[PDB]
Amino acid sequence: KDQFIIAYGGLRGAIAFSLGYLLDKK
Repeated sequence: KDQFIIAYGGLRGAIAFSLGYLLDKK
C-alpha cells in the first residue's frame, strides 16, 4: 500500500516531469 504512495502521493512525478519537461525539450 505504501509502495503506491511513495510512488506518487509522496513523489508526485507529475511535478518532476513538468519541471524536467522543459530543459528536456527546450
